[PDB]
Amino acid sequence: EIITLQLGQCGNQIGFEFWKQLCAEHGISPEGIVEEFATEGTDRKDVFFYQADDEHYIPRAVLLDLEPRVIHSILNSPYAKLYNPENIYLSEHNNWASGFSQGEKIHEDIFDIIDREADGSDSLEGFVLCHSIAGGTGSGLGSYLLERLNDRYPKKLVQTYSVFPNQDEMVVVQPYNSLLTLKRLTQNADCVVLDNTALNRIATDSFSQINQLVSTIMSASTTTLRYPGYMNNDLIGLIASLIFLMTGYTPLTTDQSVASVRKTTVLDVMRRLLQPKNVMVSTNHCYIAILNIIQGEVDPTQVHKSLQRIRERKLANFIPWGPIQVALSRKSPYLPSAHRVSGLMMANHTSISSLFERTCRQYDKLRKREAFLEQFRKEDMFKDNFDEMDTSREIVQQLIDEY
Amino acid sequence: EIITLQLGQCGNQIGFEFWKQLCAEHGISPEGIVEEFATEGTDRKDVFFYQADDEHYIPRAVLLDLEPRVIHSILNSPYAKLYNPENIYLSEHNNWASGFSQGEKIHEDIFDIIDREADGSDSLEGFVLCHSIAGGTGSGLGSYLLERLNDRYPKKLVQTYSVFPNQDEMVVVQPYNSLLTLKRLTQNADCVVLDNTALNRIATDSFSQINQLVSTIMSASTTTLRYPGYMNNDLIGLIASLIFLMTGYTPLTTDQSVASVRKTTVLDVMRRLLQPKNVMVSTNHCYIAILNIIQGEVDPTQVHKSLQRIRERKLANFIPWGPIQVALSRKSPYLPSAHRVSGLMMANHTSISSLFERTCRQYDKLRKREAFLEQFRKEDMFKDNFDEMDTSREIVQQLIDEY
Amino acid sequence: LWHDKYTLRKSMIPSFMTMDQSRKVLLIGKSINFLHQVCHDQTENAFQGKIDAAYFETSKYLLDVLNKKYSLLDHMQAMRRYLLLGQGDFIRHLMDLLKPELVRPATTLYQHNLTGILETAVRATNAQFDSPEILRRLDVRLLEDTGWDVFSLDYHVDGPIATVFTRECMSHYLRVFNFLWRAKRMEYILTDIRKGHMCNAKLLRNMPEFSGVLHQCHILASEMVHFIHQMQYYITFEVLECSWDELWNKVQQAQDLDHIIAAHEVFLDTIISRCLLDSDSRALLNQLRAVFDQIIELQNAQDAIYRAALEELQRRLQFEEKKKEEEEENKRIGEFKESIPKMCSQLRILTHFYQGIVQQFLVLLTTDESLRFLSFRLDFNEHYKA
Amino acid sequence: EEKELVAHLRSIKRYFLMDQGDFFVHFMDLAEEELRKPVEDITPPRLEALLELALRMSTANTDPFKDDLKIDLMPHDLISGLEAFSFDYIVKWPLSLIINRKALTRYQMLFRHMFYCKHVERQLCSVWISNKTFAGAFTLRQRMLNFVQNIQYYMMFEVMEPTWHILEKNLKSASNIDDVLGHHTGFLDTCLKDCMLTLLKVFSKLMSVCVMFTNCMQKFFEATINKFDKNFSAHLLDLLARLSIYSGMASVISR
Repeated sequence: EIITLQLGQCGNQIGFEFWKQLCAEHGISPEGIVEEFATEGTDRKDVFFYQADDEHYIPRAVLLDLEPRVIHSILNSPYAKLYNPENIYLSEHNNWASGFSQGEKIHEDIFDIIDREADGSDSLEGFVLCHSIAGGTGSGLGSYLLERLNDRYPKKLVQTYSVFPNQDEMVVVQPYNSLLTLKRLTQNADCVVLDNTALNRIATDSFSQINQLVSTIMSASTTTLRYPGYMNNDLIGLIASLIFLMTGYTPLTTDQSVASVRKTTVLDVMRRLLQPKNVMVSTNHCYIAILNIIQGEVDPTQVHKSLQRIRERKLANFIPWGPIQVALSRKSPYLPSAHRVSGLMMANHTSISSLFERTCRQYDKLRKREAFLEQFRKEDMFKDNFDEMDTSREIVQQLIDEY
Repeated sequence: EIITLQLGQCGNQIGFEFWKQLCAEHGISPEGIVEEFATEGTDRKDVFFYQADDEHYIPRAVLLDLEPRVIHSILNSPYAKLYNPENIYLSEHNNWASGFSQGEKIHEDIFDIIDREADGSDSLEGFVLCHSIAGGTGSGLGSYLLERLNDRYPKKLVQTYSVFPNQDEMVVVQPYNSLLTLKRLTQNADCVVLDNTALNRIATDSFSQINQLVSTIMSASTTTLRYPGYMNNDLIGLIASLIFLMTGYTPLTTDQSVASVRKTTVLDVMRRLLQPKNVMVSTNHCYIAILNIIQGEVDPTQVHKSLQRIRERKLANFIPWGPIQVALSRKSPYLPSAHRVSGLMMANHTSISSLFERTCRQYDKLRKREAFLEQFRKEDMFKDNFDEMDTSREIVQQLIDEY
Repeated sequence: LWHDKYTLRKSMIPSFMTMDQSRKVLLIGKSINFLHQVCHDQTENAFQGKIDAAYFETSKYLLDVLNKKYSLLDHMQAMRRYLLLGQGDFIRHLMDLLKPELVRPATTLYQHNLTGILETAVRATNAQFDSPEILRRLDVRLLEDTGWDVFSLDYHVDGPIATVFTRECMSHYLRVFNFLWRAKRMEYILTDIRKGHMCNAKLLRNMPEFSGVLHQCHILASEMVHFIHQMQYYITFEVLECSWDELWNKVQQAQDLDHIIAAHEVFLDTIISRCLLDSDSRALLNQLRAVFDQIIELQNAQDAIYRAALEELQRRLQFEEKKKEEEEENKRIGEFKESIPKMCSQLRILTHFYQGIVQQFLVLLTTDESLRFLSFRLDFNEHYKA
Repeated sequence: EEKELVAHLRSIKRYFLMDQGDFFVHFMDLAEEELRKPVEDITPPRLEALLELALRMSTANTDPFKDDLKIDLMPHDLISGLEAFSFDYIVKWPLSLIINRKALTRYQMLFRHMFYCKHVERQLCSVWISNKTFAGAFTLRQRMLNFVQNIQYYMMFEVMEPTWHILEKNLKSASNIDDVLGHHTGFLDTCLKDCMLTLLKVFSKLMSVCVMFTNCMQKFFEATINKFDKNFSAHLLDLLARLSIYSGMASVISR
């Protein structure tokens, strides 16, 4: 089992479309009813859903937000009735310090909800977090929740889908929020970086479609856990096989781009997952780990041949000081198999360091002139000084040095 | 297996009608579907096509062009959906120097496409190039691609169908482009000369029909490779048996000229392939090599008798310092066999030298007065000097001397 | 169950049955006795008409059960495509995959490795669309040097169909398969050399002092590929396509399974005769082997002259790209020009001996009749015979 | 059709061949502490009460034949407490002619060999969360975990998944029981050949250092981590050596 903590407008939407994808996959009706064709289903549902006496299924989700508008719109959607009104929380009434201050203020009810959800699962495995690191809501609230959660639950995993601000496109106060959120991520987060720049780049070459792609990534990541097989039957198995990450998915094709039914082997897919173009995020930098989850018919002989050929062709580079993985799953029996075989890749690669070097460069490009610090001084945390900022910057520098 | 690189308007069309002929021969539907009557086919398809999971077949073709209009029209044809949109490339926005400069500029994506196509074939044998040597696009782009390909892939064949400018009919800057393209062809090309003058002469005695004939020549050249038999089961076998070339095809008859169903032996065909009239291109000059591929029913006794009689009649002349070949194939089981037996001839003959002597004479007729060099000086390659031109001219002179 | 267990007793034949009639009963009895055990199936003037009535029915039924339950004909055609190289498309891919293996000596060769390669070829080429039954018998065997001397296909056959091949056709096909394997690698060598020259002149076309000796490397090739590419045709039309046509013609009209054996047995006595694998044509084949050897010695005396020109070209590249000393290399470049006439005396003495073994080869053909069609193939346009 | 056999073997792959990890990830999670105790100290009425529960809670609940799993503590290990545990399965008369005691201990030999590799990498992966808050022991854990993950993927998606798919098809073309008895014992003597079960006893000692390494890290030294590296890497270069000399058994090196 698992819980999802989505914050800010970004996280709220991310959750909306993630649950849309999930209910599509598992044959869950918009109202929580189960379709007749899926009555005898074999798919495991406990992982993301828990059924109710009324036979309806409820997501293990909690909605958090500093503002009402987004969630109010969500509850006007056809999927509104699905969520649990008890879990959803809205502030009665864009800065990280303010977000953390509110988090300190509204500890009690949030952790009440979290405890209630936790006690309903026998074998909870970890946490899932969806948020944006730039905006005031996501950054600060996620920081506070991560801190108090790592404190509260020292034996549960914490996974996040953190969305990073666009850089080629010029939050004016993004450097501070990003740097602080990164501090908290290093200091508490167990383990999926995301950026609007490269994401929209691949989308080209509304937020609805972008986050549909993101939800696709999340669902494909959690597929095998959802669909038990032989190997990789747990999230901890995933994490151990890799341990910051980046992702790529081959069949990112429009509903109109099915006309080119290209004979898609496993070799061509796994190859495509390697190119920098498909890496959805934007010094002979090299890899640390690679995982490829493959959906559809697959012959392990083909997998071995592809691995052999790629190894000989040396299209990849590895650390000199240490000695990939190809897991196979099964598609949901419901969504059309427009793709003969499909592939998702999650990897750890040193080049990601550059991200922080940019943000650090951004942050250093402001701290020398004290820009937009007036609001921060208002909050208690930065009321006296900003040693928090210095510690966070040095922590990020240490991480970059370690990479 | 094989790849096709077609450049410029000439090459783009050439490819269009070549693939039209291929799909007609192999019973491939315009959309890439396979007809019911051809389900159990024995013809080999991997050579020019690779099938897809959707059961459709995709050509191993790449479209290149400095201008969009031609390919845009192609994609409005009934055959549009057949091609691979990924491979097709169009410049976002008539000189050789400009073409080569762009080639230097757009190296990365072109070779990305080429590598992707190459890695999908186990036993790639060589390359096929279709282009015109006069226009700015074909000449320069083919030059650049040939250079960087011979550099990249030192173990693959490079075959071209180069179209030469009309001379009896007065590209004003054709001499420069032709001379440079010839330099590159000698310096990198493994092995089919083509001219509009004699081609249209034989056509008489639109570009659609001319290039239909050209595609006929190409397909008849590749027949036996497409249709495996006993001998000549590889392109390298072809090249070794001959090694500049010229071509001729006997049954070049209109769809209206089938009324004269002339009893067509093998002897009469192979004889007809010898005359200068049928040579589609325009000092006791003699031959170097002759190959005759014969389609339809054929008795090797007839072939031996024809060879004996022609040898006795001494209708041909050979080199005094060195010691032909008649290969047989099978027609596709689909296209009507309006011809009882048909013949295609590819030969190497010394007279082709004259071509260059004309172009050299053309080029020398301009370099003495510095005509239309203003645009060339613009590009980096000819920004400082034109030593490239001098080296190319001397190389062509050396080739003529060698002949 | 055909060659033995049945004997025509010359002593106990009644006088009122002619000696020919006594061989139609021994053949109708044998045709029914063999139809039960091995095939595994169960069912005057008027006297002469009874024997023939029992003949034109039993034998005509023996072929039906031997073509529908065992497909005797579908194996003859399939045993030509593979065991006689009649496929061409499949043997091409099979010679590209065994190249990295057979170059090693035979001691390191083990049969269990090659089967995976053979199975790969049958999957890639057009031989995949084929009857699964006949593909079950096609395997490899290791004759008992180099990997190109102990490899050969077998296509073992046991059961009722084994009464047509009888352990002697399988001891004759392998006697043929060697001559078709040698004449197939001696050709893919000569199209590799021709492939080298098609890339040679595309690199070192800037050294005019080397094309003088490089030219003799081309002419000797094109004079050698003719003798092979022509004899390769005599194998197709004069041996395979002609001697097989006299077999499929005497099968669609034969019957009683004893006009089939005698039509398939003589089909292996002409191919052995039209090829030079006879007993009294021994002086001819050993003469051909020498020509088969001179093709290999060219490949060894070519890459030496090929590589020695690429080293000197590579040094000449680096000797000027890093600097853009001058006297210490002109002696190296100067001596390199002096080694050229040494290599020229190789290709001048290798050629003058190659022509001395071919002009001797032709004299041996004028010896026993179908060979005359070969002397015309080689001596076309009378380039030899002065 | 009646007293079906093909729908009766899939109820064995679910438990013996470990095709469903939803029943294991939930069973070892319950009976872990109560198996590390030495043998002749655990009460079998306790394990059966834990097996009977681990089924119905997991996704193996939708099975008509789940009531036929019995615990059978074997005396001798795969030549204690944990290394002497294995399921046992009971069938009626008509289906017994196919799956008998002669061809069920074989199912019980190639299960323990897959419960042992499944047990070590369940704990060796567990030390990963203990160290997640002295810094050179991680690069050895990466060398060990990436070896057992590379044996299991070879033992499930390469030997027991392809060979089973043959048996499913090889039973539709059967003509009599004397053939079904040939395609079953023809499936077992093939798995125990492509697996290391039939010698390669260095595998047993190689897994011995891995469990010891997890133990050492369970007590939380700087001089013993480097000893295990020289010890474990020496046995691995022996495994890759013998697995190369063969005429599958050659594709394991690429795994």
